[PDB]
Amino acid sequence: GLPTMNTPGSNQFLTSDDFQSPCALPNFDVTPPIHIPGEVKNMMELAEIDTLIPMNAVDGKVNTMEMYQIPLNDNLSKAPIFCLSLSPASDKRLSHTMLGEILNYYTHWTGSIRFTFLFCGSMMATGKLLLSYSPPGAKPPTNRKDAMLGTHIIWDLGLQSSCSMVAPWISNTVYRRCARDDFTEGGFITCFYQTRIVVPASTPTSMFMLGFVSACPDFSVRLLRDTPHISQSK
Amino acid sequence: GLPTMNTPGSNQFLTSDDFQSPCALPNFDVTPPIHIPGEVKNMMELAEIDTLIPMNAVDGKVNTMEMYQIPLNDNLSKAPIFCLSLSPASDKRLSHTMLGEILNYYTHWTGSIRFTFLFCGSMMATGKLLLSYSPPGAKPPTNRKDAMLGTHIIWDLGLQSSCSMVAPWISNTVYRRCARDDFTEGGFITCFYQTRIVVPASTPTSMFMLGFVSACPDFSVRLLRDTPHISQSKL
Amino acid sequence: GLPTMNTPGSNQFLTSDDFQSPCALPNFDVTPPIHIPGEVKNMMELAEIDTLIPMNAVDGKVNTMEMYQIPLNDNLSKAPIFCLSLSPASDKRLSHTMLGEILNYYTHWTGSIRFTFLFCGSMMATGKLLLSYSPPGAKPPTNRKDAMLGTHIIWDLGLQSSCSMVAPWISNTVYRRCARDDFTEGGFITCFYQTRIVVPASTPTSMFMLGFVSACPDFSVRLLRDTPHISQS
Amino acid sequence: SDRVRQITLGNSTITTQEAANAIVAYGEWPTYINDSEANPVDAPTEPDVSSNRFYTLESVSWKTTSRGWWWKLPDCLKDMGMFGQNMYYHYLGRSGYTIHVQCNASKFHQGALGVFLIPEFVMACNTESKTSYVSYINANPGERGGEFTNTYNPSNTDASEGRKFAALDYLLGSGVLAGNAFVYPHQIINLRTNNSATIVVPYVNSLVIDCMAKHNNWGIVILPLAPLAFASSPQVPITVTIAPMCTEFNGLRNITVPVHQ
Amino acid sequence: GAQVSTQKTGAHENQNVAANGSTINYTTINYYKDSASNSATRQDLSQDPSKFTEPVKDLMLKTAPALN
Amino acid sequence: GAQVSTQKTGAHENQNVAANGSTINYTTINYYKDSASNSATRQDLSQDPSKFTEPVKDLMLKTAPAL
Amino acid sequence: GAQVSTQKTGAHENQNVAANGSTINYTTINYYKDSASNSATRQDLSQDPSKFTEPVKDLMLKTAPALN
Amino acid sequence: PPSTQSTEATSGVNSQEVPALTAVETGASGQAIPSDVVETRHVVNYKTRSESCLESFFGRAACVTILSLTNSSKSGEEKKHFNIWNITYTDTVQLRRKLEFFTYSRFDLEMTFVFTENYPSTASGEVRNQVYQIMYIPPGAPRPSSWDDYTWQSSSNPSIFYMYGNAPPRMSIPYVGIANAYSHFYDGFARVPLEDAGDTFYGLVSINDFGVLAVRAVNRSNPHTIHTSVRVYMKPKHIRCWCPRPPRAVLYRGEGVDMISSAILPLAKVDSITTF
Amino acid sequence: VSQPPSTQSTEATSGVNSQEVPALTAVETGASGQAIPSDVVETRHVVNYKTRSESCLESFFGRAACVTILSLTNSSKSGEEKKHFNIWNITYTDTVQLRRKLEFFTYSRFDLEMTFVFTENYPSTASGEVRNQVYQIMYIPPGAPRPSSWDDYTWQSSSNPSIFYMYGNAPPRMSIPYVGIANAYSHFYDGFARVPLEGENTDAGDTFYGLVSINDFGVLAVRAVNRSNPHTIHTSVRVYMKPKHIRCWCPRPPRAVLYRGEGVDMISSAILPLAKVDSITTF
Ligand SMILES: CCCCCCCCCCCCCC(=O)O
Ligand SMILES: CCCCCCCCCCCCCC(=O)O
Repeated sequence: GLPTMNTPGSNQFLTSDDFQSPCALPNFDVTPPIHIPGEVKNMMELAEIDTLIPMNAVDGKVNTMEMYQIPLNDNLSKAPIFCLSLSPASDKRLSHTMLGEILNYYTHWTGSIRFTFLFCGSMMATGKLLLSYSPPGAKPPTNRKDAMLGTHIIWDLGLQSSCSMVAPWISNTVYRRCARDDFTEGGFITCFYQTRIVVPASTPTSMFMLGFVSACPDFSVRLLRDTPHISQSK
Repeated sequence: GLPTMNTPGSNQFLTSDDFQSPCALPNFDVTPPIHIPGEVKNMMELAEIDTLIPMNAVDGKVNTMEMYQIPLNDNLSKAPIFCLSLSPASDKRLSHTMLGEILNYYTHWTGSIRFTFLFCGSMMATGKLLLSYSPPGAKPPTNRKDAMLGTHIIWDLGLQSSCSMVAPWISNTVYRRCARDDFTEGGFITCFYQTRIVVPASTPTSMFMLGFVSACPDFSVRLLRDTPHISQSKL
Repeated sequence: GLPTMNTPGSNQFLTSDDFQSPCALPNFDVTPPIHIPGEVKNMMELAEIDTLIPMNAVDGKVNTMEMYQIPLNDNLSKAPIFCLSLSPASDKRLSHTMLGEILNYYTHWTGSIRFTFLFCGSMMATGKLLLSYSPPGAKPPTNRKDAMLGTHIIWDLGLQSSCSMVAPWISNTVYRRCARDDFTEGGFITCFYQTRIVVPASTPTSMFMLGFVSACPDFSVRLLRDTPHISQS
Repeated sequence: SDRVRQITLGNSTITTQEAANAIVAYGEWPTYINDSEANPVDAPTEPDVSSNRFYTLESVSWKTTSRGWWWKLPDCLKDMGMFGQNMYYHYLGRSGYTIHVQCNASKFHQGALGVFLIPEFVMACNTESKTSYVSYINANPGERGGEFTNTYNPSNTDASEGRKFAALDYLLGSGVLAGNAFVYPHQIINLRTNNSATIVVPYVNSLVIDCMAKHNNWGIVILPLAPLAFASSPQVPITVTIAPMCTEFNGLRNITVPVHQ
Repeated sequence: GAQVSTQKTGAHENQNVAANGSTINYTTINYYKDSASNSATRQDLSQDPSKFTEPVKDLMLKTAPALN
Repeated sequence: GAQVSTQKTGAHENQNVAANGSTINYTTINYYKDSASNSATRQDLSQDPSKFTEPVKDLMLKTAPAL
Repeated sequence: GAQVSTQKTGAHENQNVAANGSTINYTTINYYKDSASNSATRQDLSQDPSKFTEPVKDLMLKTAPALN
Repeated sequence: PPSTQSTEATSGVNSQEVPALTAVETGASGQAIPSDVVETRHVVNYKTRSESCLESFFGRAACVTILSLTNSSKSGEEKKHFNIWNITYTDTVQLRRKLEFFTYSRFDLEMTFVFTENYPSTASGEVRNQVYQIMYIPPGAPRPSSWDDYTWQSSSNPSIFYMYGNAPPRMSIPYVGIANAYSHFYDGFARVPLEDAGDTFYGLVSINDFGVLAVRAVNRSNPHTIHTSVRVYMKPKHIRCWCPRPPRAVLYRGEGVDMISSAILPLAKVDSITTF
Repeated sequence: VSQPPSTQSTEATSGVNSQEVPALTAVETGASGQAIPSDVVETRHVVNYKTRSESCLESFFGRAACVTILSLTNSSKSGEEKKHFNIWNITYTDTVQLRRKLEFFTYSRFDLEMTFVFTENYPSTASGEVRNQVYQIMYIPPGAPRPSSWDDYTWQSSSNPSIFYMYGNAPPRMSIPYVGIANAYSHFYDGFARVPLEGENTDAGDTFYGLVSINDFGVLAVRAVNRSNPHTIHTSVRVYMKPKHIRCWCPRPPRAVLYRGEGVDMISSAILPLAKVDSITTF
């Protein structure tokens, strides 16, 4: 017998343990693989797919189809159209998007995030919308004039029906937590009218847009964790 | 001396284990081998041998020699002579055959199955039989007309009496279960007359046929399981 | 099924061992390093840093800022200004300096020790001091003559105010215990006036000097141990 | 010019004046099973033009109160044309599809329809006391398809209403939020810019070929994403036109005649 | 004095031998002087059913009438 | 029959180039006849998101008009 | 894929310069996927105390007047 | 290794061709990156997507099921010595949700067992080290009718034996399957009723039969009943998947895909759309 | 296979009458004088083969230390369910000897090993027989769901790592890679998690100044796995932790006073680190 010594760690079961083991079924003949369309290699390939954001998660809209419809008026308003926290894992509306759902299985995340908006109103409706992102640690952009002081685009409504802004990876930390913490503050995403939407006679005065979220190519995650969005009786 | 770690799975007894062990009788020289004819290397070599199908196990003809004898006659009929479910493992008659017995030690199987029929009539007997296989998932064969919407052989009785049909391997799956379930529908095999058996005066009017089943060369089985046909009193 | 034998020591936990251990988070991506300033490679790089000696830990001066101020006077005195026993990890005043504190984590040590003194007097004052080190096993210096007999240096007041003295590594053993020991002591450090401090008119007639201690380049330690300075209920 | 597309196969063509760029799910076109891999051994049936042509399903209207529509793909053509007949005669089959959805409106009609193609579209049972309980007839509605509900009301096994599927729109009939439906191949017929949209569907299974009478490889889901509105509820027509591609069958049986309502 | 050979394939393999490179190799060493102690042999897939299915003196041809 | 592969970078490892030193490698041997018994295989970091994010019959450039 | 390194000297070594031949060596093999699972690093005694004891912009020599 | 994407430095753009404008109606996702939207700096990016690989995602052994077995002195409890569970992954929601991201998958399975015991009764006394037999019974194989039947001979059936205090037992199971991948969904019936019917044959469950796991306390009964529990753990390895799906948003009901009428409300309210 | 470097050797040196004498300097410059004995006194040549191996940071921080002690009870009484498992914040704050060593540096980067020493005893005179138990140590990263009881669904640990250990076997052990967000862990944080803005409470920051508000690595959840027994058994885990592959930056003074709490805050009863000496001239 070859002299050996068992070190701490012997006879233990770790759920992430990666070692060899005997085959339950020696010489089993495994069914040949076939090509199946749709092969997935990484979860990030799904993180990069645009997901419709349940923005209008307000009383009477939460858990109905209308939660995905962002209203727009033809009427004058100086108010924001919407306001959203950036953190994709923490925010109540974003945590249920594909990006959020994937990130809910991770402890930390990094990289820029793409926000794409689609206008679904009348073709004859015209106007301009201001979409912007302000990094965290300053008064929220509740006034349009402050909303401009950050990353922003102006969206010309027209045949090129969609546009996008990417929230750049601006962070003091390399990665941010997926936890609802104060240190890794998300930042602010808002949209204001650049100008009122104007429509021709006999056109609806209530327009809607659909906002989508997806990961950018620079995006990644650190560590896998259990998600808090599913449960089971004892 | 050498630092090591005991991982899970250590010191367990697995019946499928393939680890080395000390010889209790070390340096015993083995009695020299001799050539013995009939060496078997694979169970499939036996699965491929034609075995009788216990097809007429009905009303007291069960568990008797007559159990393998399929009756035929010279009357007019548009009805089947016999019918088998294809499933070689779940059909009560196919299960109790050499193919079924080897097969019953497995959970999954695949490949074509050969059905061979031998007519044991008089030399003076003539006629033609329609033997067919109907893939699963549709109205069962019932009568002689619907039964032709599928694979078939027309067996012209003659000196080369025996003939065969192969129920081709048609499945959606790669493998089928040996276990009976609703999904793994085997399809059906039936046989009926093209024409009645015709004989001359003062000769037998009834005849028997012997059906055989065997694996085709493309046949295989996978996972081993205990066989349900074996039993014992509690020990 | 390779035959093996478990030797003594098997299935035990040694806090000072060095074995491999499987990662609980396989393929985890570790945050890339950056060039963070001030990298330390060894504790001895810190042992060589000069820190103040809380030499005047005497009644009314204990645990205060004045504890680091060594008084000087312009009057005639034949008395030592100060005395230390050279026991860097056990003396009440030395065990608390950076050198002592790093050293409080070690059982044994070697190498020479450097001391530096600084005059924080007026520019107007002049004079000279005697710094001296006396090896172990003899009456510790009681006066200036004893101080002159052993290793010493004269520190003049001047523009290059700081002066260092090195207590050379003189030892019977190769390494000394950090711990107070009747057998092993590091000898004695003292200071006497070489001459009276001369103070001009309208000039402070009393001063202070600061003293510092640090490891010399030939300094080392032998074995890590728990320190006595920190405790917990 | 991306705007005008002329799509053809067999003996039929659809021309759309305004359409979004076509999607090929997963970057793949349907093909015939290559000889490198097959389950069945019978020589195959390849109907060509008899099956590889466009068929039109009965249209529906887009009322402003609609919660969506759905179809099981091989089911919706089961009784239609020669494709239908061949599916009943053979045990196994494989086909891809061209799904082209049309919904025409003038510029003053707003709103949008998401068209999603879901492999294995599986819906929840309306009965709460039973799991995955649904009859063949309720599970397979035919060329008409079914509709989504805004609310779930188990019948507690009352008059087979419990066999019918639960079909919450916001949860896609499965307990999955609709906003993530976009993971599936999809296009949007946003009335303001596009009258139609086309998606190529490869055959998808764990198998190379399967029985179409038993398994629906794909379903079609159409949802308002944005409400229909016009300045009054216009009920804008929606038409779904489908063509099988690279159709093949294997194994001739008795014609299958499934239980009928 | 180790032996190295290929493994029966699994879920992530392309099912061709050596088409999976070194992924499918394994190492085995006999630790006993008595071969009875060895683990099971390499599967021997060679077979010849004619010993039992066509044990005939006059060679039969498939297309010939069996009873020539 | 042993394989040698590069280890995932740790806290005080080399530069992100992952090509510096022999101390960053590990050795592994398969001990079983059945490949299902092998420890997890190496990660495949190859990705192709366009399969699901841009499955368009007619390829488009980012700055091209979408319609 | 083992590495062989020398050992720190023990009582029996008459070569405190680590020069008594192959006699003093140890062999190490890493058995894990991540380097975090590896044993402690090789000792590295390179030091540079000037970083903390003489971080002076102006080069000073030990006999130079500290200030001229 | 392959790595994630870097950022190039950029400046102002007066292009007639703008990357920030698109049309999601085509089904394509927006493709713009920060360098297209704002002026950027060069950034070297080594933040590699390794934890997100499917091989890593599914690399943990989840608890799948709890078996309950009793070794008792009461004659009426002999039957409790014997516990048969169907092989399934649908018993625990965390694992099920992860697996249901993909329509089809292929993997080798690793199973690990954890055994525990306690006394179910106030009374106790000496109990000998217990040993357990886990026998696998493939579909259609005979099952024991009781705890010490002849079927426990397991001549063909895989079987593993474990004693308390020893290392948790385990085995590797090569991909087993009828198809070339496991299906997690089945929009179909086991049988087509022919010319209403088939109500009980819908869904994956009607075609799902991989065999069952039989656990038996090997020790004969002692005067003091001992209550044991077996926690069965599973992880995929060497895994590939062929079709992404959204994960389940609400609480599961049963093995198949179905819903609870009282639990269809996954989202919370915010005060307004303009409240962050 | 190179010989490691030694500490500084000594060259034989004669006495001198040099007009350039290293003894004097100006410590005011921030630089230490560099005299070695050969610069002060006559010295002999000394061959120096001594090294600084034990003072390498890797060696200094190379020992496992107890960092926390957790306890749990396996019992069967109506008020005991809550005691069956123990949830603990991951930190090194709990024990002073390790904390003090780490506090020598402002920043550090390392991998860790976790080792668990389990023990048990009877807290009750019943002294009855219990079976050998299995214990589970599950890690719950921040933001991950936590168990409400010992018997719950989160213990399924489908994504979270978890280790199962039997009492009586070798202490379980695992490696943890550096998991910091920053490029090093900070031992100190002179800042706030958030910035109270003009529209805030005057005292804002009182609930978050310091490292205490930014350092969050989740918790360990420890439970007996075994169902409860008629006879209560008290158990505990002595958690040991060791830095490995460790480098540090920006050295600072070691703590001189009794720690207390999570920050650097001292207590009034322990602000006097040195002993009194009767005289400046006492040896
Ligand atoms: C003694 C333990 C042997 C257990 C054999 C299990 C065979 C594998 C069946 C896996 C079924 C679930 C597949 C899936 O849908 O993802
Ligand atoms: C299954 C048990 C896994 C054990 C997880 C322990 C995680 C330790 C690293 C987190 C603490 C980093 C900051 C520190 O060094 O104190």
